[PDB]
Amino acid sequence: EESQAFQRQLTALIGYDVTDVSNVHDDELEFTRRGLVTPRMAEVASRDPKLYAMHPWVTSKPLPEYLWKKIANNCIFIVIHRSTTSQTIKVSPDDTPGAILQSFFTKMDFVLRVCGRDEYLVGETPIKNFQWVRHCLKNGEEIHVVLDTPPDPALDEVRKECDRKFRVKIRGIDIPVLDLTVFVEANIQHGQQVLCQRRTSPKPFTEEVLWNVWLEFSIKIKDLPKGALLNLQIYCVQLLYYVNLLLIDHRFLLRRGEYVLHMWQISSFNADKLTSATNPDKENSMSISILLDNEMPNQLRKQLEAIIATDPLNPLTAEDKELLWHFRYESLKHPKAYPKLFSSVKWGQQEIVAKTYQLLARREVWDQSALDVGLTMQLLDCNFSDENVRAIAVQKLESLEDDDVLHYLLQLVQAVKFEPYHDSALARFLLKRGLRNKRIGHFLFWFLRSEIAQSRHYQQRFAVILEAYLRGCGTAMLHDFTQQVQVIEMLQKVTLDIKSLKYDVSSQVISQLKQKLENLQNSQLPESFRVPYDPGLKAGALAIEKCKVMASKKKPLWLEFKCADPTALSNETIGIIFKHGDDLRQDMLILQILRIMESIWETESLDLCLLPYGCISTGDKIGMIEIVKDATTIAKIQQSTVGNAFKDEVLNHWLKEKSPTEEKFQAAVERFVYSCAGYCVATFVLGIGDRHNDNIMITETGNLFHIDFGHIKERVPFVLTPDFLFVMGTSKTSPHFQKFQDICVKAYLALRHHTNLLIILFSMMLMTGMSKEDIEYIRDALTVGKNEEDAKKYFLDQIEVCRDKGWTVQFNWFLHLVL
Ligand SMILES: Cc1nc(Nc2cnccn2)cc(-c2c(Nc3cc[nH]n3)nc3cccnn23)n1
Repeated sequence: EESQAFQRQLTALIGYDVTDVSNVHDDELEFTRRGLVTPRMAEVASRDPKLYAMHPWVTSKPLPEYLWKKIANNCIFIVIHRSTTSQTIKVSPDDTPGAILQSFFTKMDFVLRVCGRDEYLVGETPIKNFQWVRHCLKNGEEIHVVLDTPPDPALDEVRKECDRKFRVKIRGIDIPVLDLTVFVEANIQHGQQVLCQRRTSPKPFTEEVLWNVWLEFSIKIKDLPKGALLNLQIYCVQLLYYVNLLLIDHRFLLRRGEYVLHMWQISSFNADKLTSATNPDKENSMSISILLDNEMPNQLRKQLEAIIATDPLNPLTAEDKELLWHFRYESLKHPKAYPKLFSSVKWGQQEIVAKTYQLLARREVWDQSALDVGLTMQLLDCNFSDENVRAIAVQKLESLEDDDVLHYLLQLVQAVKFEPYHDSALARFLLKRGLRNKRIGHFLFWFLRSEIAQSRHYQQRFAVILEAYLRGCGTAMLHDFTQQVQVIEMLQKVTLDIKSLKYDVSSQVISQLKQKLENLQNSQLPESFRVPYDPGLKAGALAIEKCKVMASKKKPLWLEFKCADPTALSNETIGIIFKHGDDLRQDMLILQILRIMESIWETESLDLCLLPYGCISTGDKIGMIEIVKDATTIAKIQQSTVGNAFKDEVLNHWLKEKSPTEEKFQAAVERFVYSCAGYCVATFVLGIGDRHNDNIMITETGNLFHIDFGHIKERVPFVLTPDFLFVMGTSKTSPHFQKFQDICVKAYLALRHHTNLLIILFSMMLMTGMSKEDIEYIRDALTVGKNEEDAKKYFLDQIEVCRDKGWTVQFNWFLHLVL
């Protein structure tokens, strides 16, 4: 009654009913639900109530060199507010909020909260190590803080509670609505690698096809490893339908009995092809019926080290694998060899896997090695099905601080798609970290909710994990999630309703939007809600006056909100775009990679001023986008002076008229040089550089930024046009262009220092977000095998290609958009 009503609340928060049993052939999901109770309760019990409530956002990384240059006399200023009075206090970079509050007690307990945000500066951390402080220093802003009472931890209340050979009988296949022939392929898969394959005889493709054939495999029963899949595929030759079945279940028991599995349709490698889930659509999908009733020389060391040295994508030959295995104990001494070593394992052999587990018992070097995320990511991809192998990776992730978890959270959530079982160390890890920290927990919610909303292949698994999180996140957050979900669902209806009503925005359309938003305001739209892409901000009532439908292809919503926090230092509005038509999952993955690149450059004291805008995918081809204020499209700047032909002088003239002083114009040029170089390198490595200038924007303060990363003859490495080069002062070279080339090289080489990581993140992105030939682009782009000097020239060539191409590519883009 009360418990059943709480389940409906969770179902409304999740967007999927976890109690549903219409689409299962076992109890794995229910076993996982029950299995996650312990790790949930264990973290909820162990977390510090006060620190969990205030969720301080901190880093233990050293402050970069450019930020130390912006602080003089070893002194940082903080303006402390209280009701109607505010005072400035000189604070040393090492001062703890506990010690600073004592200064505002002697010079004439409470807590320091950031003005206009749900962000607190508390706990035993020096203020230099608070993220907000670092953010303020980055943009050159004074830190405004308020002295108020700490939030009550009671608000985070949690509600109480055998030598036989393997064989499979193929009975037949049937489709309600389809003179070609058809056959069934049966594979024993372990980590993408096919252990054994058997086919059936081709029969005429009809509404029902029956075989009643025993398919005897070469691999024995005992030789079957845990996490092995029975891949069943239907070829007409082209593949049409696929479905999977774990041969050994979540209880270590061999699979037996009759199975009627509804299969998936086909639109090379894809994460969706690994799924243990069956198609929920019974009425329309193809289904299959089955029956189960059962020390080393100098030369070799040099060869071994060459194998270990190679990139993650370089494939191992039989020779390479046999060498790695034979010398596994020397291979075990190199953490970088681990992925390649565990790919040399014959997993279809009981005695070998046993030796592999005996090998993992001697993890002295691995355990003691400094954490390499790139390496750790490798062991979590589709190439590895073994629980123990994968577990040693998740162990390495344990030492990541909350700051670093946020950097890899999205990819780590997507990495769950590669897990053979619903319950896994990785899932438990994501559960643990999300429950420990409110910020990780906030983004965990949305990332998991995103896939539930649009992935039939993985919604069931992710729903079990989200229910797990929500059952321990506390009433306070549960309330915050409820206000958020209601808002986006309301505004998605408005987004789709307006799009229905040529690319010209008429009078009658703009009126209808204002009408609907006025009707929602007075109705059931909550007074305030957290911004999904920025949980620090609380948005309030809609500023309908400033709301509009933009003159675009997909006709998105331009929505603006008042800040719910009265302590806000400015009367700025929170701007959000709601859009249907772009695949914002792809945008999410690119932007997250962009934020990883910003962290990579920070290690080498660089700030290339990227603007990776906030973006949350909320469903199928729909979601929200942060509005970057005071920004315009490069094409629109060309339109205002020219019309439809391009002039180099336009961009520099635009920056001048948007500048009040020369002092701020010089800052606008320097910001452009850095930000252009930033996107030039990033887009080239990712293979998303060749772009029309409609999808490239700039702010009034000079900051260039790319948008709309969905779905990506003369070609170009990146967009460096004569109007960009005119801002630098070149038509020839300039002190700004010399600075530009100096930044590009230093940035490109800095990324190349993390080659493996970027390759894995890329590889994973294509498998979870969007062939082998598509992945191999990044190897060439990062010039794997070449030295720094040789690589420095390579990118300097790419820059010279853009100057030799000029407007040609952009001109061709312009013609392409006119049919
Ligand atoms: C990050 C960002 N900032 C924006 N800010 C501004 C600010 N002023 C005027 C116009 N746009 C707009 C957009 C944006 C985006 N962003 C994205 C990102 C992904 N898809 N679309 N799409 C459109 C379409 C029409 C107009 N704007 N717009 N994106």
